Amino acid sequence: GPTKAPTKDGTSYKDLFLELYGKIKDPKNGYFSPDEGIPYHSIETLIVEAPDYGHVTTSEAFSYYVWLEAMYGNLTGNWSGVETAWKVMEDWIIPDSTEQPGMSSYNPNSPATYADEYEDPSYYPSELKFDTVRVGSDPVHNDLVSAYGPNMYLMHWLMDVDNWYGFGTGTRATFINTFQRGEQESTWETIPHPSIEEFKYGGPNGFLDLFTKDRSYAKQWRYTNAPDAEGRAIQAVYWANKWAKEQGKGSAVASVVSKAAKMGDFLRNDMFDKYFMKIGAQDKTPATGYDSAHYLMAWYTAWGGGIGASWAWKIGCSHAHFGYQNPFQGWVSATQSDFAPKSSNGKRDWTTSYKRQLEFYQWLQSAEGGIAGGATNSWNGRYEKYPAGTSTFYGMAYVPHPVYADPGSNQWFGFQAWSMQRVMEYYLETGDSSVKNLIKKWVDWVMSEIKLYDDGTFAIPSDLEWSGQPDTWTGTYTGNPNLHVRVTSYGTDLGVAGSLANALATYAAATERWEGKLDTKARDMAAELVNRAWYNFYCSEGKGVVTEEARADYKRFFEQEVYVPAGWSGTMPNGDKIQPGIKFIDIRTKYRQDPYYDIVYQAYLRGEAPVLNYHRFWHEVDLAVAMGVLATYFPDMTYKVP
Ligand SMILES: OC[C@H]1O[C@@H](O[C@H]2[C@H](O)[C@@H](O)[C@H](O[C@H]3[C@H](O)[C@@H](O)[C@H](O[C@H]4[C@H](O)[C@@H](O)[C@H](O[C@H]5[C@H](O)[C@@H](O)[C@H](O[C@H]6[C@H](O)[C@@H](O)[C@H](O)O[C@@H]6CO)O[C@@H]5CO)O[C@@H]4CO)O[C@@H]3CO)O[C@@H]2CO)[C@H](O)[C@@H](O)[C@@H]1O
Repeated sequence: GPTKAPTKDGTSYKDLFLELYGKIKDPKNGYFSPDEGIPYHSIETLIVEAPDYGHVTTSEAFSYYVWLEAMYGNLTGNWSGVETAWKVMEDWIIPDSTEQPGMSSYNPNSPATYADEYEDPSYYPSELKFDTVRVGSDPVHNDLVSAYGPNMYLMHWLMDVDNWYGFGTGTRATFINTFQRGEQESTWETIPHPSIEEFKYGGPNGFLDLFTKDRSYAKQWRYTNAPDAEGRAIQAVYWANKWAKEQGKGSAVASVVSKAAKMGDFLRNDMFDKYFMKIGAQDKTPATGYDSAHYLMAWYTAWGGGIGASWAWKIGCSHAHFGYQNPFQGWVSATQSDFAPKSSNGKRDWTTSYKRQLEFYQWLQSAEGGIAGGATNSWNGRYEKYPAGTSTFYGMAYVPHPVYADPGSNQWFGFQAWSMQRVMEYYLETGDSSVKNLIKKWVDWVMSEIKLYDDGTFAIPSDLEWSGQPDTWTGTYTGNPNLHVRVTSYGTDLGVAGSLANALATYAAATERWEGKLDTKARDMAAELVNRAWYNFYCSEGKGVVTEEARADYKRFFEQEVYVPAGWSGTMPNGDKIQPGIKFIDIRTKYRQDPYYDIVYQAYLRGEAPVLNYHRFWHEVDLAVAMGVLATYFPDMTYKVP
């Protein structure tokens, strides 16, 4: 576990970042795959939260990988890493032409076939309804195609890097997916499956009839993006471009800038209702134009087609979470010459989008200052009428916990830092005035909740509890006196601490550039967080920083039942039997050979939470980048033991 950093007082944040960078990139540490250089979720394999295995990769991890190299370039002058990062990304996690066969057959007038979402995984599979549901049109596909070709240039969210699930050939990296079955399907209640479905495993129809009930079943591929990964990546490329041109080295990143621009154009797919229904309809009214556009970054876009015969479909998402917005990236593609969309309409849509997102944050801001969850255009996932007294935002209903309820998707304080960091960069770069009150109220709140201790430790909010509703959006912030957030627990999360330090340093930099004076308190708090995360969680084996966490939730390894429909039967690539009655561990039987299996299992027997040490990729990067931000805007600042 953790031991104190030996670091000398007066070490520059530049030098600290260079130390952490070195450790993240050292092949002996094992942050990246040995064969292809893909960044794993974490060094440890036994870990369950969003991904359910440590040696998956996620598009998230890649976005952080790009961010890290951007900062490296800034501090160092060597830009090759940014190119390498983006190469690995397109070689592996972006589906190429050969992996989206006959996407060319996609029809904008009939994007997809409607299906309900339900409040429990037991209700699934969900029935596809070519019957009685007319679906809206896709107003974006044509001008995307016209600029780019038939294919989708987005990152699929999840990939099994060393094929630990077995769905793939030999040891190759394989697209996989998990979440399918509505709001009550946590990480613990899923059935992992390949994205390219060849019936090679599972039941007779592979895994399909587990999730979506069709009249007939055929071999198909499907993908899902998590747009916050794309936002982060393009955001990183903006900085890579800016910093590189300052050095007279813009040519080293021009191709990546171009790819990032394209990527940004495609994120437009994330702006529409799941089935292109009218925003605010409270009904399954198909939409014709941009009437289906909420103009926010929804939870996903997903698309697929047949492997055999050629056909295709695409969905947006009706659900929107504040934690997924990126008004900064929005603003980059809307206004910045080098990131101008090739499409004829992208610049205009993005211009609408970023402003629209900036209003979202404002609408969601509780009376205390933290940002509430979000909003939906399809109540209970089936476009029902909104309950009486439901406050709205351009027609969408307020939801405290968009998409997931176990745990509620806005319980995690991490989103506050992640999401408002972007708003800070936006204020840094525009001096936009309309956003000043949002930012200050949020900073005030966060400053009131950070705990510093005289022994040099720290604590930050971990879990949030929400009550009430925002007032209905009128174009203007009311103060939401009846929307409340309460911090219910605190911890020592290293990525979240890095992320929040970034936000405070960036904000501080922004007050210097645009306001009467530098916000000295925000700047100093950024430095405290970084000092304390590094001093207190240093890894003496040289792997960077390292967490120590009681994972009570790990009892679900052995206690959680995974719904399988009665009568359904099938097998994982290693024989593990998929049938009604199974627990998490039953379909992930290889876990028993994990170095940390004994430890978590013995803690199960004795009825106690096991204690884990984790080096997550993104924890290390969020901390490193925070250091790099201090190095960039406050180059005289200098580490000291806290
Ligand atoms: O016409 C010719 C042939 O057509 C066939 O019929 C087609 C039909 O035309 C077409 O409409 C249909 O497409 C549907 C698919 O069947 C179905 O798979 C798809 O389901 C979606 C589902 O609606 C959606 O909610 C779900 O989203 C998941 C997502 O996959 C998952 O990745 C995501 O996880 C996120 C985590 O929550 C988050 O924490 C993490 O950070 O990021 C992740 C997001 O990146 O969670 C979401 C939900 O929360 O995805 C699935 C797809 O994966 O819906 C389509 C339309 O309804 O396909 C049919 C074929 O199957 C006929 O079969 C044939 O006869 C004809 O010849």
